[PDB]
Amino acid sequence: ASRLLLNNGAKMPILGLGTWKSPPGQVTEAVKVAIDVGYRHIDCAHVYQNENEVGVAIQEKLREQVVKREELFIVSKLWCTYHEKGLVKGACQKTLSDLKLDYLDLYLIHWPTGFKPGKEFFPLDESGNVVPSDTNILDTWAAMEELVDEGLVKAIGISNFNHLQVEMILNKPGLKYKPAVNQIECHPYLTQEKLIQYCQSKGIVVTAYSPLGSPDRPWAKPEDPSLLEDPRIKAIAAKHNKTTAQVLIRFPMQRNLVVIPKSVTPERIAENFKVFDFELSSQDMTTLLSYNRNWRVCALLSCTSHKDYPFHEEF
Ligand SMILES: NC(=O)c1ccc[n+]([C@@H]2O[C@H](COP(=O)([O-])OP(=O)(O)OC[C@H]3O[C@@H](n4cnc5c(N)ncnc54)[C@H](OP(=O)(O)O)[C@@H]3O)[C@@H](O)[C@H]2O)c1
Ligand SMILES: O=C(O)Cc1ccccc1O
Repeated sequence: ASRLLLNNGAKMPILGLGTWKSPPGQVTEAVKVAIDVGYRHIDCAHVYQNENEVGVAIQEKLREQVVKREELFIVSKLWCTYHEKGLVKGACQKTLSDLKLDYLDLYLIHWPTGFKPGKEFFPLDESGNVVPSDTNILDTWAAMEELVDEGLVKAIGISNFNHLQVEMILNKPGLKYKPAVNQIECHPYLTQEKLIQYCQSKGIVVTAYSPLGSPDRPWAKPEDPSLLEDPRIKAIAAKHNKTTAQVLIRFPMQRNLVVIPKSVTPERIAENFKVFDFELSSQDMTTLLSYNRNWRVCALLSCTSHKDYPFHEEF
């Protein structure tokens, strides 16, 4: 069941189900199976274009008395086109209506980069590059703070923020709510030891996304590395009578991180849950950390020139 304590007093399930790339015609079933198997944490976002169909699953399990609403921990994220002051509440309410809830447990700023408002998720000019908003991180944070005061979200957080951008929020004049969570990419090829040590020293919980290396990302190449097929990680799995996927989900848990693997496959959803009944040794852990290559799945390469692009700093 286990769970980590956030700085608002709530408890967050250390395992959750991810839904980026989960088709609208498969995800309702995937979330229904997850909840049956014992998942109590769903990771969502407006930009995934499937929050209505995730919502259908959640409502069905609530009607069925499988879970009560307080048992679930539902996360969504504010997309970059909604960073302006007067648009943050509207974006939150559209996500709440699609999911058919009256509050979210955790709401994140998806990326620190603000885009020009519009229907397009990545708005372009006549030259073909992304158009930025003139908004900043601190104003967007003040808008996220008033959602807490209004009762729409219980906790607020951030995603893909480097340590200097988190610093900016922690040092903000009149800061009312600290970020509860920083959701970042993390796996054996991108171990993030400095950003994790920094967040954990300030009482911010880390969530690890793309824990299996995201083999189904639409920009995948044949000569890219594959975590699931790494012989060295295959060896560690075989020693424990577990799968490679189970080892990759266990690894962040023993670093005190929340982990959110995605699957629409009922047998893999079940497999990803059976991770609470074994331990990686400190030797296994230190070996898995040594596999760091500084390789990113999610690099937001179209915004490399944005004033708030997060990945120019070391951590
Ligand atoms: N904050 C952000 O900016 C951000 C960015 C990226 C990701 N995330 C979140 O983190 C979640 C997880 O990361 P991700 O979706 O990039 O990738 P992932 O969880 O690392 O991997 C998903 C892929 O692995 C496959 N898989 C799942 N279980 C497996 C198993 N036991 N054996 C073999 N293959 C397995 C899935 O296939 P099937 O589905 O076909 O089973 C799918 O192809 C996302 O869905 C999203 O919720 C957030
Ligand atoms: O940031 C994420 O969660 C992954 C994602 C989803 C849709 C478009 C771009 C993109 O990087």
